[PDB]
Amino acid sequence: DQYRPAFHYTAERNWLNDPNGLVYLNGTYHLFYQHNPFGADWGNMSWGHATSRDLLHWDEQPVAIPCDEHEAIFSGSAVFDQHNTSGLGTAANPPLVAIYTSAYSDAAPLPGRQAQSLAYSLDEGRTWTKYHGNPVLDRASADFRDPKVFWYDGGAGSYWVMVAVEAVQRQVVLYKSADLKAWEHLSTFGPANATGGVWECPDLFELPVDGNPEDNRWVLIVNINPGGIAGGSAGQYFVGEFDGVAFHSGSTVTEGLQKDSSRMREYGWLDWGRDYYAAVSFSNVPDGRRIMIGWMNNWDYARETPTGGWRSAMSLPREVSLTRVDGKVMLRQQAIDPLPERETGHVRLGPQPLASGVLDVPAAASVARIDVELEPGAAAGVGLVLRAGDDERTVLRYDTSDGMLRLDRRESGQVAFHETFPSIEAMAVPLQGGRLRLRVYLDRCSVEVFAQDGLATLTDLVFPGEASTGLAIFAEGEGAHLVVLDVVG
Repeated sequence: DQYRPAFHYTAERNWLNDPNGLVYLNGTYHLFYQHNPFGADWGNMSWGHATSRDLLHWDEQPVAIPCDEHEAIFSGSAVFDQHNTSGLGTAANPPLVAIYTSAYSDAAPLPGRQAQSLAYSLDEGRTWTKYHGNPVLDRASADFRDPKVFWYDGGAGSYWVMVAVEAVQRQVVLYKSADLKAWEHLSTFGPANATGGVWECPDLFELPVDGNPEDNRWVLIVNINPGGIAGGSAGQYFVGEFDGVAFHSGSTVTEGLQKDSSRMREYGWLDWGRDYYAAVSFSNVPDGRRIMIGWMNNWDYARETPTGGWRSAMSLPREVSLTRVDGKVMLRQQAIDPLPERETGHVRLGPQPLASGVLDVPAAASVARIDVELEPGAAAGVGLVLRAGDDERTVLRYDTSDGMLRLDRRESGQVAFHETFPSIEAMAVPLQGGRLRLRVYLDRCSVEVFAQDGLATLTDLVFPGEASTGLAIFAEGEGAHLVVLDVVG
């Protein structure tokens, strides 16, 4: 089990995909997820479930919502219905409610539809019951899915809002309800920005800009498959305002279906790597704190990823916020860190000039957090060599000629299991004060790069050998400096 992540969630056995139902209640974070309880391929979709107190150390639970002969249990969300608006619990014992897509089989009364359904728990997520009146919302569509529900209060009213997709239409549909059961259509958003795949797994939430509670925007999350900047599945976002009925985007670059690929780098990407999909947020987290987690794989090749009895991991969870630099509001995302100082050993390389060539770091690193600050200066390139062994390495390179940071995994290890796997992922990263700050998480099958304190992220799976633990800094040309490198494992 050489690829088992040490600090990313996996099921002990079997397949997972999209995170679902993310909710905090009474001190416990609940992670649900698309899961095949019966094998390592996609199928028999059911909501798996894990719990934690800290978003980092998870206890895998029984399945929460099982498939049956009539329905597979596709993606969705959960809310704490504290005042029992749904009537599914009582005032003294209010329900935790999952809103999920039923994908009906040929045996069901409404075969072939995807429609929205409820399940609920009266014991803080230990046991679950499907609502007898499912489905609660049906558009007679095979592709109406992935409801994300939140409470809204404003001039229009005070009610639950659902954001869901008509996936094939590449649109988000918004609905309201007083009780989670009877829903009324509000509006339809899109298509806009990235549209070269089906839209999936949306979310919609309000965030302050640069910590000013008077200056908020709404963020609409839309996942897409394929059609991502790096090839295959990805997440995008829009920044704007929600009036209680419709979302008004202030960051639309192209309206309608794309006409070509020419504006792709201008769309709002959640990540610039291959393996960050279906990211959505936690409900019921106090004081507006916004936490997301993604499925750390890509539909291009997830089935072939060579992990044996289990398939796929989740990303690190991220705290998401808004920031303005040079007048444009954009998302900032930083991992919730799994490697504290007290528990981990630490190696520092202090400030020094970098010669043209490779500087080895005296630390084997495969389960580690690397913080590095580089001043590229006049050099042509600077970066890190990650997960290096005799015939393997993953190269993270900042190119001063074009200002792009790239992760090249073409020689990273096992890559032949799918022709779409080897790749080089690029993102523009302006220097600040002439410097580049990177926080890089290495786990047994993954690299997560957070650049410039979360302005740009890049998440790629890798499958290196167990002996491929070498770490190095490199420069191409003279003139670069190392400000500091810290590695913790």
